[PDB]
Amino acid sequence: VPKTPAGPLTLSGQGSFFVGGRDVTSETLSLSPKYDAHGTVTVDQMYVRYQIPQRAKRYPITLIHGCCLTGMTWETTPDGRMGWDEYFLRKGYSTYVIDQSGRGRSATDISAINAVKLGKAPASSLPDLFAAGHEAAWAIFRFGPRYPDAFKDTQFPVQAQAELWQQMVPDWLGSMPTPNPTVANLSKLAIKLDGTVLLSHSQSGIYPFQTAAMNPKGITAIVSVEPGECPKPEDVKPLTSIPVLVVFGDHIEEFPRWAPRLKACHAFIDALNAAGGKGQLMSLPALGVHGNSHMMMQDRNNLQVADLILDWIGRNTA
Amino acid sequence: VPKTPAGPLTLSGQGSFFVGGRDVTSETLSLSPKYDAHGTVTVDQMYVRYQIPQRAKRYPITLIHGCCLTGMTWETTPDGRMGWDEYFLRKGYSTYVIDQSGRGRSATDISAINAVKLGKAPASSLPDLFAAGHEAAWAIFRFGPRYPDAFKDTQFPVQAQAELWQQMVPDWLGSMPTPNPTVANLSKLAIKLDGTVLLSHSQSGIYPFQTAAMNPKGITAIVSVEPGECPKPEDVKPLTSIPVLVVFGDHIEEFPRWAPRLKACHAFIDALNAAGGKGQLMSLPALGVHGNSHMMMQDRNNLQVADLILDWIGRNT
Repeated sequence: VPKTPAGPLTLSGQGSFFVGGRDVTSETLSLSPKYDAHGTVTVDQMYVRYQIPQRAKRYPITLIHGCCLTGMTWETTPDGRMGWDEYFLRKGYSTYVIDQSGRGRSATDISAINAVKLGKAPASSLPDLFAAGHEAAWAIFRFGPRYPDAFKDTQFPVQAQAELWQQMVPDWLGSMPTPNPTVANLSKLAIKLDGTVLLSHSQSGIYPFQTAAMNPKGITAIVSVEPGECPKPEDVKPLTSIPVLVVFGDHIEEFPRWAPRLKACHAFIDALNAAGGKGQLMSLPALGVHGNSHMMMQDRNNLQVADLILDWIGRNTA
Repeated sequence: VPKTPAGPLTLSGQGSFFVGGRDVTSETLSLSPKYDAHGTVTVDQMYVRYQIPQRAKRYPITLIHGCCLTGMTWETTPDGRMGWDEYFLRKGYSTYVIDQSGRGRSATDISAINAVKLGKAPASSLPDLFAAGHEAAWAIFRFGPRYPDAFKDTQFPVQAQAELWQQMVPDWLGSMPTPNPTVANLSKLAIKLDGTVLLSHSQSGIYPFQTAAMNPKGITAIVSVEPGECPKPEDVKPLTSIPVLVVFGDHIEEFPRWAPRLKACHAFIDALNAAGGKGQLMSLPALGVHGNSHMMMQDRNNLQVADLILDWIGRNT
């Protein structure tokens, strides 16, 4: 467990930009005369916020949030502590923190909603949208067996559950293609940067692997935190030159949502190693680190977890 | 026009948090078995990202975007130049950059959309939504007479129009009450900070004034860039102790959307001053600064404009 770094942070640079997007001509952009109903919008683009420390390490880390959340995932924790974005910067890595296509600062297309409101299209054509309620999220994140009872050993700062709920947002995943548009945008970003470590989480767990299969250029390594899906053993050949780290927390066994995902990720990692690649499945409890939730980047020992990941990145980007 | 500050930037502090929110009960959170349809969500909270320079000035600046955009408004310009967030930090001001309630990283509620999809609610229950197309935005922002023709003297980096379109997003304003939930959240933020300058734009132009009418505590000064509405002249009384700066750019008179707004804001400022307040309407062309678009924080002379505003803030704080 590292001491939290104190004092100021100096950055060589910072900024924001977007990757990708497609232009759509719509007839239903507006219900009022203040904004034209017929017009062209850009959709599917990906917001990127970058921060560059002094004398940055060769490969930036791109941080990719999962469901029901935005790039806030990686920023100050719900209880006010340093997050992984700031910690990584303090450790000398440039960071590229995205909002997935159709999430956060990355535009959606509202045309179908307005078409239904205007009586031009049926309710069945509304987009497939969802939001994770507090009670559902408690169990998905493995804070305890069922809301509102927490595991006594959880690392998540459950006293700050209200703040976690504040950062959760509706999810448009189901209304976009698969692979999600973020996947192609991550390839464009990796190529632009000429080498980045892709770090994903949960719903976006599979994204970096899909990006690498589409085009391996610029993908230095992949870190996936509790992915919803790992690649199939049959997907390893295109990945054998990209080191992979998959990280799982605690209280996995008692949740049917999660136990099979850990097992499947082992099948992937083992297949990857057998094919001549380099994969590791880091199960925190096996390292003597207990109680981590699905939101391990926000947990009370989040910097201990970050150090394990950064140590691995340093050994596999060498 | 100032030289663009060079070299690294040092942060004493940085972070993110949310203000506000309300918990609601839904029965339409999901149409799938992966997520429960019945549950509680938090909506109307406001995302806030802050950066604190060393030896920060006493009063932070809170930057509040307008329609069809997010806090990206204030970040790197579309053509890659320093934005006002970074420039203000380099000038010694702590900055708080928000996403309005129901925009960007600030959650919307999808329950009504899903209720309509499930047949539980009529289609009129759908939220009132809009997005500004490229063609519409060109005119709203006053880049030229019609898309994609630019005024010869525009300060906007029109070569980066595709990048500007990338930062534009759907707007849920019309589906929230008025005053928008952002207004009460700005009051909470101002009180938390114990004094901030509120700087708003266009759709949010009126917000700081609505905030101050709700509760003046913590509102040190107000800067409104090309507001869509200014307070009525009859409503100036509650604002007479808060210095106010309203800024307008160029090519106003040829756009019927904008000519009346400049006029109405003069009526407000004059009424405010007549009532004992302190208001200024800064028209850039009257200062010899020509060609600014509605997106003046992203224009090629954006640091010249920033310096005019910061000089005013310094004199009124």
